[PDB]
Amino acid sequence: LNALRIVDHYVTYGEPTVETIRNLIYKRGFAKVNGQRIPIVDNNLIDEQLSKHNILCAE
Amino acid sequence: NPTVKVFGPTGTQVAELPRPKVFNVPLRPDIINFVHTQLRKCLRTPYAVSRYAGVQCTAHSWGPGRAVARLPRKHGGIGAYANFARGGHMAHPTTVIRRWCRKVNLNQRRYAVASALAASANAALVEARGHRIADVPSIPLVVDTDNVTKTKDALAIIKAVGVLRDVERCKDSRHIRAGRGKMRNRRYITRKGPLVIYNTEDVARGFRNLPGVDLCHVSSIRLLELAPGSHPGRLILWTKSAFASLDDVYAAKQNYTLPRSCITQTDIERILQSDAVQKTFVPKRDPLVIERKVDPFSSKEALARLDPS
Amino acid sequence: ERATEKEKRAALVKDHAVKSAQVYARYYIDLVESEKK
Amino acid sequence: GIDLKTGIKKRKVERKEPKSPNPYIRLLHNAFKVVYENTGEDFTKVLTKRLCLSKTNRPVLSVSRLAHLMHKREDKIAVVASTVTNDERLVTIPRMTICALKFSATARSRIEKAGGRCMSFDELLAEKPTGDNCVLLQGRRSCRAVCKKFGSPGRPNSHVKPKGEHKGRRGARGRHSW
Amino acid sequence: KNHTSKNQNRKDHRNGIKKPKKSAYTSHKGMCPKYLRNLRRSRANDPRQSLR
Amino acid sequence: PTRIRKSRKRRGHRQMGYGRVGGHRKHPSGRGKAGGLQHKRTSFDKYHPGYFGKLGMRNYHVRRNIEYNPTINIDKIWSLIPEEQRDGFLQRKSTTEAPVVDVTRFGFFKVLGRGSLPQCPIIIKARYFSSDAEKKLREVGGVPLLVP
RNA sequence: CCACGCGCCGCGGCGAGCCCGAGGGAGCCCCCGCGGCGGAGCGAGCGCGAGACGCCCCGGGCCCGCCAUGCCCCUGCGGGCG
Repeated sequence: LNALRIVDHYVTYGEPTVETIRNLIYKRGFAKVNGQRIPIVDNNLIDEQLSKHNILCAE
Repeated sequence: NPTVKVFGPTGTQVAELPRPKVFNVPLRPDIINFVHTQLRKCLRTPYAVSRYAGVQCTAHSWGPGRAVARLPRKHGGIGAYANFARGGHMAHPTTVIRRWCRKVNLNQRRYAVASALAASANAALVEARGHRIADVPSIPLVVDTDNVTKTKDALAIIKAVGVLRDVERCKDSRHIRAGRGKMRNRRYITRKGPLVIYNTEDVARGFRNLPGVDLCHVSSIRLLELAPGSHPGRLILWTKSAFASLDDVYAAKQNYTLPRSCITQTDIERILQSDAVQKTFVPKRDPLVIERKVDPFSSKEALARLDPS
Repeated sequence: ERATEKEKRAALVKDHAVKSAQVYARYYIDLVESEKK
Repeated sequence: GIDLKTGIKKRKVERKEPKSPNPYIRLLHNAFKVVYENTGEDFTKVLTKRLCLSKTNRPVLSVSRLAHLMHKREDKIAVVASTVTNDERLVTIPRMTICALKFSATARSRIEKAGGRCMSFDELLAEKPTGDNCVLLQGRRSCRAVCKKFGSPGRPNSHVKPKGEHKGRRGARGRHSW
Repeated sequence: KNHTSKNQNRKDHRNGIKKPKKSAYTSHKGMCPKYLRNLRRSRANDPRQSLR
Repeated sequence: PTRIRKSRKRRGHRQMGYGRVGGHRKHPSGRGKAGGLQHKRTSFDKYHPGYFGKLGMRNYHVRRNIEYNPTINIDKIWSLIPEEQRDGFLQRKSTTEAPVVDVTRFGFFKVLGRGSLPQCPIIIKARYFSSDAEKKLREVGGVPLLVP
């Protein structure tokens, strides 16, 4: 939050609602697998990279 | 160890000779092309322009105030003594002090002629070089040709060992070349045909006027003859004496050991299919599925993959 | 065998999802209710 | 416009293929790469890059250095990516199995007389492609005369010899003579 | 312009701000000779000793 | 080859790699290594220590053959011994008929002791020997002898 | 542009070696063919003169010369050992 205030002129910020998070994760969400932008179209890709963290599915 | 066949003038197998070690030498196109390029430059004749060319006339700059360019001008006012001036010296005149000849180490020159000889014994390289060898019965071709002094005798021997189509490819190929080469005493171009190598036999008179046929002695095998155009693969008609003495010429190099044979692409492929490498090979993890993005909310089937419920 | 593992894993993620989607939905609804109470 | 000039620091040049016109060196590099792709053994990852190296990067390894290096491990097959050379200084060479890109004739005779086997990279691929019972050895890269003169001579902490004859007092006879 | 320091800090931070390298921190340059002789004497005994 | 040279890739570029602000000009910094103590002083200091000045005694004529001092290390003395003879000499050890090497015949006037010598006693003949040469040879059982 | 000299890089041959020098050989691209350069350095010179490690790289340690210094002793402003 101290770093964000230095860059305030360049950015806009706010607390996101769960529906806003869902729409970003579903409609615009793309993974970073092997430094590639891989579209998140299934719960399998999330399981593959985040099963260690217990983030098996999109929910 | 393989033994090559020796054919008679009639074209029938007469006797067998063991294969010389030179043919086993690794085929190095890169070395044969490097040695070919430097040796052909050595044969070059020096050219240059005259030192006095374009500096014989008397020209000094007119200078400023005359409304003319400052280049040196003759008494008439005609531009002179400049690259851009008609009747003027070259900016950098061609000079005879150029190093026309390049240098090759004896080992590298010997390596190139050994590799060119090995390419001659490879049937594929000879056909690829454009020689017609389908009729020829064995590569390398060794013939017990006695002293042939008549072209007609030589033609008969070459018809009976299958080299006739190559001799006719070169006879029917004689044409006036293109360019100013004609005016420069290089008017006609013919194809290159078989190379006769001979030892202790007078075969030169018989094959000398045959078209495209070139002759060489076993003591002085020439690379430019062995690899025409830097391309190795010469159809070589060896006499029985010449082939027999090839292993004696290689001994005559006081301290030269023929390069040691190496694997081929086919050998590398066979090893890559051998059981030992296959046993070492481990199967890879299955790849990732990229799948182009679709709106999840667009259809219930799309939504189900991200949200099953 | 890899295809069999992939089919088995896919079901486990789908099952986790059919349960989590409902568990998490209660958490979001409860959060609104808890602040209100 | 995207800002790709921040935490990103350019690209590096690593030779991924051998510049060697020799057909043999290309044949082995492609083979060792095929083994590396199918089995990612790190011995093969290095060998693939040791065949792509330059002559200067690939220094000579004598049969004297190889004897010292394999002193505790006679059974292991030395794998050298350059030329193995004889050392007339070492009167007796021990039996050793060495695989190289080339062995000098004097070296090859000595290893065979010792009872050791001079292997070749093709032979190594056929017997031990992954590199079992094999040590990847290297000669001293900074042994070249060119490497000794690299640097700025005449700088106080340089400690490097000047390239020419020079033969004068100023700058040479100590820090004060500058 | 007699003098400008503009752009100088952009050039310095383009591929610079580089650390002084290791073996500079543990260099014996400027260390007391008597300490350095003691170090060599101590090192030349048993496991640390590197002579035959 | 002219065809593979970079100059033939600068056609159409005008200055030809020499710069618009300052183009190629005839001898801009002067001819040869001039300005060594003045404007090129920085280069001579940074890369040429000892270029300027006089260092030591001057011999009006050096006798090259008189100052020719070829040298041999104790490690290479046994290589002069041919391989067929070398193995037999080494195996038999021997002091009654030890191998005898005259390094002067092989072209070396002084023996030095860079490496190590095999245990076989060997008689070495030279015009001069180092201190280590004598010590290592004597320890092996060999004799350092002078040669006329 | 070419010649020549220097620096660096890549590649080919060979390897503690390497080398179409001039030349010679009935001999043209073939064969034979010295210096030189490298393999030892350092010191004004007199002169003296390297092993201890070490995949590599670097750093340390040690050894050689130059420069001191302390002992010991031979064949002695000489040798050795620090």
